[PDB]
Amino acid sequence: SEKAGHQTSAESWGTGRAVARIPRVGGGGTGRSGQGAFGNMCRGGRMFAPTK
Amino acid sequence: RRTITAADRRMVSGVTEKQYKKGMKKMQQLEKNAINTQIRREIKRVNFQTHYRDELLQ
Amino acid sequence: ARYGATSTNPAKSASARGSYLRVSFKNTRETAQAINGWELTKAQKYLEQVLDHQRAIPFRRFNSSIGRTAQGKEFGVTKARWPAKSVKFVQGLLQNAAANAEAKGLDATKLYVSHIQVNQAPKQRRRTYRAHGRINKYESSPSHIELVVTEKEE
Amino acid sequence: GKGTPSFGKRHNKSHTLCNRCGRRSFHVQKKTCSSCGYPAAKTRSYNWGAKAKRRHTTGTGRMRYLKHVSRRFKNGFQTGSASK
Amino acid sequence: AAQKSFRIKQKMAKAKKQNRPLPQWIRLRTNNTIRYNAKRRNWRRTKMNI
Amino acid sequence: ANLRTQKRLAASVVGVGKRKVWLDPNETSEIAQANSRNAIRKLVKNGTIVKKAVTVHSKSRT
RNA sequence: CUAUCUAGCGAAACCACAGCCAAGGGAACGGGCUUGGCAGAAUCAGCGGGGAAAGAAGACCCUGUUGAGCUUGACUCUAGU
RNA sequence: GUGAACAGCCUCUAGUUGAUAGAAUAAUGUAGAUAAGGGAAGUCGGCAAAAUAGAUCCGUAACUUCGGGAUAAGGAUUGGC
RNA sequence: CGUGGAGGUCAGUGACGAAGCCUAGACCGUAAGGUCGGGUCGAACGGCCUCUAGUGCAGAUCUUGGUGGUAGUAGCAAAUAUUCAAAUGAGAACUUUGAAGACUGAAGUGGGGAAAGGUUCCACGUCAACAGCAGUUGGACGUGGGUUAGUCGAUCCUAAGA
RNA sequence: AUAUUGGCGAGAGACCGAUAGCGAACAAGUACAGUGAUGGAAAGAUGAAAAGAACUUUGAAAAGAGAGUGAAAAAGUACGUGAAAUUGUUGAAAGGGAAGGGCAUUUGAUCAGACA
Ligand SMILES: [Zn+2]
Repeated sequence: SEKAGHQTSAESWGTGRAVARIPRVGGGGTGRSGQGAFGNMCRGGRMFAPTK
Repeated sequence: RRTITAADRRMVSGVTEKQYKKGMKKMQQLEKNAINTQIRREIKRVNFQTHYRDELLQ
Repeated sequence: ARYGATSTNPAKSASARGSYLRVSFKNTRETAQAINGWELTKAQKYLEQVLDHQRAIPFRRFNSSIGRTAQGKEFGVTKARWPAKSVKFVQGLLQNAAANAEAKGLDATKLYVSHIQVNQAPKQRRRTYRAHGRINKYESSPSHIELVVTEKEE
Repeated sequence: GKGTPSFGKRHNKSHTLCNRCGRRSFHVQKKTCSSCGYPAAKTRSYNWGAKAKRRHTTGTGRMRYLKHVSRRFKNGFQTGSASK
Repeated sequence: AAQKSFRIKQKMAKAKKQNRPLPQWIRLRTNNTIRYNAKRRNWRRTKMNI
Repeated sequence: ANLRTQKRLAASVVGVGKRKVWLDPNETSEIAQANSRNAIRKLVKNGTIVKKAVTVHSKSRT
């Protein structure tokens, strides 16, 4: 799916905080808040060169 | 002047007293395992304050 | 009911297994290791004196920063304690193994303990609320206990 | 303080329950639901809220009448009596 | 509250009749994936937003 | 056994506060059947329950 | 009242491996290398030299043919009048 | 009730006796105090603490926008019957 | 050399036990890796000629999950304060009753209320979990009961406004 | 004649096979957070059949030990197989402020082959 992985609004937190610069979900109430995304490395992320 | 009770009403529909005790134990236990899990899976990415001020420049 | 490495026979031996108990592993392992190799009649007397504050328990491995005391001298160590919950939860297994033995037909005057191992159980978990609006785990360290007793031969 | 004290004076709502979507979005002071403008005839739907065009779209619910239209078309909107 | 509407009392009635456990005659059904009530709620943990 | 409700009801009946209701300690098996407010009326006249005295606040020195 | 000892309960920061020193050379100030001095289980309460301790992809400086707030007679434009 | 007083303290009606405890009394701490003679020599600096304190009577300067300054300063007094 | 899949092939292996996993047991290969025995375990999987790819990890302040040393350590020290006997119970420093000692000291630790919460109110049963100790107790768990208005309020009026 | 990631019904795939594939294989746009717009999960497998452990005994009880079912409790609802970190007991070995490793060999353990 061309929208795979990008069904998410996520932006990096940045420096200062001691996590990576990966994009990270924002919110609360669950365990997804803080998880990485928009990446090939991240669980619930896309893949590298999604097969067209 | 009473015939029925909640336990009597549940008598016809399967469960008895001993079986209610037995089922309630395991039900509470499997409700508790989920709390153990959710605590584990939140404890990391709950302490990430969004705009913590870090009161020290000097 | 699979057990640890038993270096004995199943015919003249009876066993016990207390599972998912809410006592501390670090203070139960020492309680078991302090009686491994003993006779029941001279271990149940000792676990009863511990509660009355005589004949403390030696802590050999999980012994960091605890205080010293004189009731360790009979074991050579100088660090000991009286854990009155692990004591109770071991004494409520010695009795059951002795009952199992009495129903198996083994004379309870020469019974000794051959195998006793404490294990690490699933943690039952909570939260404690720290400073600056954050969270950290405040959880338990349960323990399985597993015991075997048998009668001395040549 | 602006934090833990200022979260103490939060006791008067700026939202309440809408009659068209039943969730807490109806702004009392201006009388509009933020998810489907209730005075307005249209429903608030935007093509950038794609994940909001699935929580409130056709098929989310019951389809009391629309579940039967395909069943009626295959037969030709026939009326009257069944058969012998 | 003490002086309230009717809609709120109605929602509270629903949320009171929903605050029971799973009945045990369910678990004996032949293919039952439902071991407990997951949408359980009480007034300490989760405040319902009405 | 447990008598918090009985102590509540006795004070509410007699009018005085919870701290001026004296229950006889020797009659727990009798008091604990008082799950109502009419039996408390029976017990206060039987003497199993007592309205204690107003603590003194003398005014002679003043 | 704590600290300290005990019954119960029971985290966190941090962590390449871990932890005795002098001099030498070396990324020009070593916990490890080299040459020497030495070195005997397990440890408790304090301590605040040290671990270029922890905090945070330097908040001064410089570069980037990266930006923003602002000013003006910089360039090019503009609602209004 | 004391007192000028809904101050501070004690008490009646009413309510509570909940905050994890036990033993011992080491340093270093937090909080609260005292101090011989000297009295800011300490220190950037009287930072901190200390003294005065209420009420009555007497007596109250320079200056002043003539209204104030002013509780100025500086003295004695206070109980019981 | 190896991995997931595909076309051919060994009329391949296999419930008389395939794959996977453990194996300071053995063999081959310089090595990538391959083969065998043993134990476990329970249903599919290999070798050769070829095709194809989402194809091989020690790191990325990598992502998700899980577990450690630190550690039975720091610590559970504000709000004056608790004690005795009995009953219950398996078990009582913490429940109940009684006797004492104290405090909030009427701008209260009282009685009632507006918002807000939503049945926490009350009874009975009960302790696997929460009450950062325990617990027979509980706003906890399980099952039930409970809110009566011609006069109290909304309803009605209008204000700044919409 | 052309277009068609929507809807309804059909058929296939050199596709993914539960950290993958739609976010979601399951009571998922559910639980939950946020005033709100919005954000947004985790979680599949006992076995052929429940035959889900009658009965005795210890314990106050949970549960334990025998028993029994089952082809197997080394399948007991925390249930396919059940790896590693980490961890307990037993066994073996060593150990003066490091441990680990390379070459060579003694001592011990284990393997080897009949060359019958
Ligand atoms: Zn709406």
